Amino acid sequence: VAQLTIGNSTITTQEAANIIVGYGEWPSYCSDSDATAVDKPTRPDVSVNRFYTLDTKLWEKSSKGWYWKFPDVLTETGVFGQNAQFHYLYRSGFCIHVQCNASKFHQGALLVAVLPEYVIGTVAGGTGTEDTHPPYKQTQPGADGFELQHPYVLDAGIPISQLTVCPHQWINLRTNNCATIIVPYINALPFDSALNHCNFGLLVVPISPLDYDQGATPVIPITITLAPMCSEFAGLR
Amino acid sequence: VAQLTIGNSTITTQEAANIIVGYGEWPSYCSDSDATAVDKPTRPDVSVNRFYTLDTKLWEKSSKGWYWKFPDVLTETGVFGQNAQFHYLYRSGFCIHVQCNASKFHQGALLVAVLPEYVIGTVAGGTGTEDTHPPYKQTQPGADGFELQHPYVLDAGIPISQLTVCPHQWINLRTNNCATIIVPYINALPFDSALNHCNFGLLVVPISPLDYDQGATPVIPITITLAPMCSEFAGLR
Amino acid sequence: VAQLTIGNSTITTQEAANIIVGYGEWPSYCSDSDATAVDKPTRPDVSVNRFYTLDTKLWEKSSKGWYWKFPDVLTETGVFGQNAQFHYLYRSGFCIHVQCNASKFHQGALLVAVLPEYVIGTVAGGTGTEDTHPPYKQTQPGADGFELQHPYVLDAGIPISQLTVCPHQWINLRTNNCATIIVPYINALPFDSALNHCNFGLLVVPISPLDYDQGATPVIPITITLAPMCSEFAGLR
Amino acid sequence: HSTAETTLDSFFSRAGLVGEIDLPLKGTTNPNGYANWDIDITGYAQMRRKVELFTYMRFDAEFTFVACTPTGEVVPQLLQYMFVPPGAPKPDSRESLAWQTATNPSVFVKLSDPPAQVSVPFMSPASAYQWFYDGYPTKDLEYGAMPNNMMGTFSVRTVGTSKSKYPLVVRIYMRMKHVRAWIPRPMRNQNYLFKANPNYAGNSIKPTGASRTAITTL
Amino acid sequence: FTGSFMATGKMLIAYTPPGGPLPKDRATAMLGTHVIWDFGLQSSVTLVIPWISNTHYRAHARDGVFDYYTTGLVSIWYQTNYVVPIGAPNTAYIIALAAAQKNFTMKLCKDASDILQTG
Repeated sequence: VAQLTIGNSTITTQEAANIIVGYGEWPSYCSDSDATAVDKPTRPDVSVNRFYTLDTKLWEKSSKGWYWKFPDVLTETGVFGQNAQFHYLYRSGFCIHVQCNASKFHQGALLVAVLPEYVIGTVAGGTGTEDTHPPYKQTQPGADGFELQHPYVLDAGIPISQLTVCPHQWINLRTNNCATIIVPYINALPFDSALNHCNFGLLVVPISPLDYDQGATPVIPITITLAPMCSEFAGLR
Repeated sequence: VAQLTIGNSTITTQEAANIIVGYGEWPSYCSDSDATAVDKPTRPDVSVNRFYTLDTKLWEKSSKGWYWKFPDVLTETGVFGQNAQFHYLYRSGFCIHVQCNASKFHQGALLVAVLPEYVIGTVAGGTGTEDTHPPYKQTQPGADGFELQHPYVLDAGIPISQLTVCPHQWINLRTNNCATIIVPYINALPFDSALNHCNFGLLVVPISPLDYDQGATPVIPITITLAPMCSEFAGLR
Repeated sequence: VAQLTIGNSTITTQEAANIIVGYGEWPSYCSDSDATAVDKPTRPDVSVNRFYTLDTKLWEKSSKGWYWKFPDVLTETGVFGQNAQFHYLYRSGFCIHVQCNASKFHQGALLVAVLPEYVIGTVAGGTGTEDTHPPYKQTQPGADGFELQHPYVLDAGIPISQLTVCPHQWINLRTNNCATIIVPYINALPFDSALNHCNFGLLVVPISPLDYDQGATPVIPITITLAPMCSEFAGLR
Repeated sequence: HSTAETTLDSFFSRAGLVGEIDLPLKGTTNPNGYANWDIDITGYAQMRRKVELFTYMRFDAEFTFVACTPTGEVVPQLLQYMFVPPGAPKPDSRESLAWQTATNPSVFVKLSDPPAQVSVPFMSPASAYQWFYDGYPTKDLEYGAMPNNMMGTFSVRTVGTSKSKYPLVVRIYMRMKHVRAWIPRPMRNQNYLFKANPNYAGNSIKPTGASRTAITTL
Repeated sequence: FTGSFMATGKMLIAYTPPGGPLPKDRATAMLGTHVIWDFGLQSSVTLVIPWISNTHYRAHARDGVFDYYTTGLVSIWYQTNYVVPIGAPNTAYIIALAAAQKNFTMKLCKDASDILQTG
């Protein structure tokens, strides 16, 4: 055990569990011979790139699962949400860290994976004849996130049973509590909009339900801490 | 003359008559880079591979001929029938030895050949309009074997006059009495079922009828002794 | 922690607790200049020598103790019980492994020792005047074993308080859970009968009774796994 | 500083009394002026428990014969002691031809002559005498029966065609020598009931040793 | 195993090659290719299926289907019971994860699906 720091942010975390570098690539920058070599894109290092610790969600027996969108989650938050908004283009890598705090008397298993272009699909009326498009509160939940309503198909008509095909990591209470994931910038373009397009979405679902005997804390706090890697911006407004 | 031994089995046989190594190949094993390189197929050496001496059949003037199926004949017999049954796959070579015991006053000639995929065809009703399929007692006679009913066409619509095209050997009473044949594993696959598929069938037919003057023993004992070569098995049950 | 394998048997066991090599000798084979140098005794390696995992016995507060006989326990079980029966002579060493699975909230202490020529003595009527000889279900319990009825004298008129004089090992729940013992072939003869003579008997008795507060699992599974070492056989039948 | 006394041989030396033959004149006991004694080393009470400390053993026995009349008197009478090895036939009568079978060692001595004394080897066809056998010989009454532990029989009788003129009493002592033992085991803590098996009294199961009131009082 | 950390016990996992019928009981399955799993020691365990081959052709109804027959079987028995101290749930779940080795292969593209693009 030891604590790492990035500016004014200091998190207490375990030595170095197995990290998952999504798709074997490290969030790097973008060279000079690109599309916009004129408007030299300024890369934040100071405060912009540090440890943000989102409002902890409480695991319950009935919990269905949660998901956040990127970069949406932060475009609201602090000095990073500052850049994302008053800037024309954005490319950024991510270090995501998820941890639970539970006694050796709780049981559960959370799959935690990242899914590019996570496009939500609602119920469509029920009988299948209403072309209802997911709201804005469902498409970009912010930093509070949003709860799945049909985990089995990941609110989008895809088996979750196959989500492992994405950069994932498991959190089995009886073995580990913290899971870490490095995500590179993934998109069909070098740069893009930070407010219109959500390159990906963080998924965390209880595959084995939370359980405990009466008397033990009934809710397990899940704490998501995340940090931007090699983040770049272009065209101030 | 001398006697050879393979474990607890000791047969008294002639020095070394001409042996017939069917198709010029020697019953060998199967290398590691195959279909099942994981389930390392155990190769019996101890008791499994020795001299089995089947219930001697008695040659008569009226005898039509006999045939056994392989590996069927042994899947009933001893510790080899042990492996063949409680195992998933099988490949094995064979040394077959056939001998008669007759006075220099008997006459006859037995063709002894081996025929891969010996598929029995019954009479089909008689007039040719009944699609009757050979029984199980006719398709896999065991260690007692079975008698041909239409030797001329080898109970299958093929001239016997042309059986010599198969690994064969002759047994003319006035010259020899013992015939020997080495058979390699022959099949469209590396391994196969030992109870469902009979890779081949041993054929022994009187081409020149048995004969003798009244007073000489009227039946000539034919003794089939056989031994498994480089036999392998895989997937115990 | 790690898992060892012997053929098709794979047990999950702790790294390498202290093993007890009974009487300081290792189960070895028997040289050529013996009593039967002719009938070269075949030594099983393949399947015959592997991990057998007997029907787990359930520890209780009231449990008196258990015992199995050797080689009796296995002469019923699998391909080893195969050899022991249809063979005239037998000599074999043993690796015995005993493990419990209990929470750090259970308490107990099992002495686990091996005793050569364990001869059972019943009660003898009660008053001491009936010459009743122990049954066959008591003399050779099989793989289910049998329960002591007078642990203190080990159902044989001997203090258990002195059983430690035999190859033993302790299993104190608050320190260890697995005990291991290597046993060499011990008998007044090189070879002997596998069905008539039980060279020894495995003993496992609760010296400190099992205990726990209401609510914790009330029975502690004791799992005996054992493997034959340098086992030999002679004279097939 | 020396530990010679705690050796096996030291422990088992000493010639103990293991047999006593009665050859009365008028009597119900051995009416034919002769007797057959199958060698039992348990004859010395104390013995059984001492040997039953080990599973296997091996040794030679030195036998010494002491004969006199019931009052311990010495008289001019000659005697024949015959040792019938195991497998040899014991005499059914005072005139059985066994008495003359050369293959049955016999020794003669007058009561006046000092004690007779001979050594007998490790008989057993097995590598060692074994006090415990957990099986049967190829619920039963043959359980724990290792027969290959027989040492033989000792047949005693007055010499001569006719009964002796005196009432006689022979005592057999046995010193065990050259002892080797294997696999030690729990000291019998319960009373013995039979010469064959280890059966005990399931009612009268007593605590190995003296008990007390509390575990805090001495 | 996703149960409480305090739980312990053993599970016997046995594989019965194609043809071999599901073992009658634990003991008979104990003689087959098996693995004793103590989730008290290791929370995970991986079993390898030596081989499976969908090669044996079948023309049943009137629709020819290149089927298995190699239905290898995987049985799982409670070697010991589930043991737990007061305070821990008396039930736990397990998750099966499968994949094929690097020696896997496929032949004959055959587009087939129940899900299709609707009108």
